[PDB]
Amino acid sequence: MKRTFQPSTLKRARVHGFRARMATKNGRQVLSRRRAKGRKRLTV
Amino acid sequence: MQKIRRDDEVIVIAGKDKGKRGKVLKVLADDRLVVGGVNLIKRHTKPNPMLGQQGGIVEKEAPLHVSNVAIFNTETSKADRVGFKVEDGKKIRVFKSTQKPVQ
RNA sequence: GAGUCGGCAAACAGACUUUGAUCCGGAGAUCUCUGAAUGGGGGAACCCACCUAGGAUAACCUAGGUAUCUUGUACUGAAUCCAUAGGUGCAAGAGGCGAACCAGGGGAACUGAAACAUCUAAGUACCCUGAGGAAAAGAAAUCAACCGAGAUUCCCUUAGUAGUGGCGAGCGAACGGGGAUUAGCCCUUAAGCUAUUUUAGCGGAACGCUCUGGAAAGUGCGGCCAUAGUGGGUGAUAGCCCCGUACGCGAAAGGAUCUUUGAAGUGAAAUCAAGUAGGACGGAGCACGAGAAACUUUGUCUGAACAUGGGGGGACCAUCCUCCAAGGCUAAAUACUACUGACUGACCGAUAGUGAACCAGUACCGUGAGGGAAAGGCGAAAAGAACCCCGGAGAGGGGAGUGAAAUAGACCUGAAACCGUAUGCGUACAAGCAGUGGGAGCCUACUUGUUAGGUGACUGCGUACCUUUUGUAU
RNA sequence: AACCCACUCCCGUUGAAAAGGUAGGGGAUGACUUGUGGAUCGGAGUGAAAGGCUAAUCAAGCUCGGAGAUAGCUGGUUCUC
RNA sequence: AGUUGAGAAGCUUGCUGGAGGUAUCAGAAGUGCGAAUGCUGACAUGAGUAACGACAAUGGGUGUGAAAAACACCCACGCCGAAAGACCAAGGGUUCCUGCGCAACGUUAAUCGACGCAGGGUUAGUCGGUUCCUAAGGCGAGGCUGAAAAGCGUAGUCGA
Repeated sequence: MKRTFQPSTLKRARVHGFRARMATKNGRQVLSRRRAKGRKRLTV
Repeated sequence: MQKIRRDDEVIVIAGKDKGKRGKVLKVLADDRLVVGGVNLIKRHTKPNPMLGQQGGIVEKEAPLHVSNVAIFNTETSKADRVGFKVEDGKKIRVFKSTQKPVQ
């Protein structure tokens, strides 16, 4: 039956994208923390 | 600058073939020297592809370390350390036993 | 200064020799799109543009400009007569990121108290805002007792002492001594001033025969160096084979640090103090939980004397002592390490040491924040197996060759559990923690039988180990 | 009848499936079903109300810090005489 | 394997191994495992046992090949046909097509493949996007409000 994940690219970018994280103040701290660990991606 | 150049004539100390008078062909960058005539190796190689041949066993020289050969003197006819004690326009390679410049 | 075209790794094509080719250091030029991202927008690495001066053919290209806020500065001018708001044009600055350090704003709970409300934990964790290479603090309305000491900051004692505390758990000073460091000055505002090292390099001393070995640095036998003899690495153990190790020279050019020096700030450099001191309720900070509670603070409400005054000396009062509050400025001793460089280890040696010696914050697991592994070693050197035979024209083997050695063959050593193949002896009428005491026979060796080893028919006694418990074969 | 839902029996339970299947059932022009896009969040939302749902987790999620929380309670504690 | 001590343990040798080892006596300890439903790799018993994923059926021939129940072609049977057929939207990301292969994968074998290596292959004034305009909703110069972060919102400019 209906599993709990139905994919879409327009909903993914507006919630978890870069311009969404960079807009707020918590999200810019999510960027610096995830960058300074050294991850390859930063924008899932 | 380096004791041993391409165009020399040396002798081999402390190897398979010690005392063999030789002459340097190729100097590698990991202090290993291909001396012309000594340290012979034989390579089982397949006959070459794409319109080539090799057949079988073909000799060549395997390099040896730079701390094994030395510059040969031809005035005592034995191995001699070299040096750069003459520098007036250029560092001249000079034997330390006789203070005479190499050629 | 003679080889070179980065690393994981072959065959092509070529550049310069004796110097500027690789290669190392200084300075410049280019520097696509994203990102504070800043011409307007966006789903980060995309779309649509204007303006100006030039060039270009019904289709464009160069070159700059074009964000908001602060300050200033022009021009401009609403209701409104004046003239402020407001609007444009220009100049200068800021914005973002970074491990810890410092000062402020806000500030928990678990837990202790063998429960728990005061109290502890604790003004600690965390969250914001500033600034600096340090910050803050500092030049007496301070402490001492009738003796005196003269800024602050930091370490050692006074002392776990006086105090404080459901007088419980606990929290805890100062005075005085010893040290480190050794300056004081005054108006942002009456009337202000606020010469050496460093990034590149270069020279750098002293050994010969003889054995064994695949290979000598080792066995022998002698000599030499020394301001450099416990380094690295070379076919095995090297002061004298190779790179290095003690001193000097520096350096076109930059950098920094002390100087002269330039401006300006670094700033040497004048007074002083009104809604101020005090007061009354309400809170904080003082070691100090309304306590006889001094003192500093400020949210509400009030309010002085003019340095003939003032305020301090732990309720309070008289006498003595000691300092000038309501304006400012300051080096040094001090705290810290994301980043370097040397060095050092009674530190680790691939289940240790970083999560990470290996292409690791990767693979993978998550819608996300986030979590997060496993993975080293052939040889001195690829000399990495030409050639033959079986096989699917393969996989895998059997030779042959290299090598000191292939049971070092794509890999040092190579154990245990687990699985096999040979050889010996015992087991198809015999009941159980599978062993122990006696013991026939057979086997293989040695003098040949106690010289020893391996099996064990038969037979007597025999209900594993740990933990909990008054006791467990249980 | 499509379509949405889940009343009964049997099979399945190491399932084909971390909730299905084959037979039968109820609504089926509306207090309907549904596609795309948005809004509401942790002592806080939503709820024709069952303490139900909020990413297979819910009498108060998930993750990182305080934090090696506290345990008069269980389990274990290694060579000889 | 032998041998020596009350014991922890010591000592001498046969083979493998191929470069390091430590009398003696003192120090410094990450100093000795069978057990924690201990932790991480290896290997067992169950056991060559259950299963091999819908009860829409396949049977011959010819071919290739080292080898055909499953591959290709042929002939004949079956099954869906308001889907087991065609096509747009999401989503995926080269799975499409052709040479070469078959160790691994595919619940068996494979000469076959959505599997390996090497090439190839998507053509727009009109079809969908972008460009123009807006709904819910978002952000929001100036502006009010707030310890700080920030909250709300006018002009405006994004959002099918």
